[PDB]
Amino acid sequence: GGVCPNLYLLCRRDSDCPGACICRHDSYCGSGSD
Amino acid sequence: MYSGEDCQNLLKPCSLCEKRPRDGNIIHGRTGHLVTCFHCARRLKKAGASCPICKKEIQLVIKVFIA
Ligand SMILES: [Zn+2]
Ligand SMILES: [Zn+2]
Repeated sequence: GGVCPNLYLLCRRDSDCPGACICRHDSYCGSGSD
Repeated sequence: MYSGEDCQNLLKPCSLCEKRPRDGNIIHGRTGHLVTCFHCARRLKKAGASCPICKKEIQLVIKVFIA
């Protein structure tokens, strides 16, 4: 369930996107697992 | 607001449209290729085409914006 409301943003690192989410190089923030 | 010239090949807009940025990225597993706009990426798999770069199967597409 790890999603954030503004997960649709280009991020450079995990700390580059709000909420408890991680950042992928493919410009996706979040980890939908759990 | 990008600042790295090596990246200029990645920073190109949608190549099919050039009317809008490259906000269509294709996720396959744990990686994804930024190649077109969101609308084109959706249309691409509807046409039966896989990632244009690595041809790995397109699980999903994400809509990127600075909003
Ligand atoms: Zn790919
Ligand atoms: Zn397009």
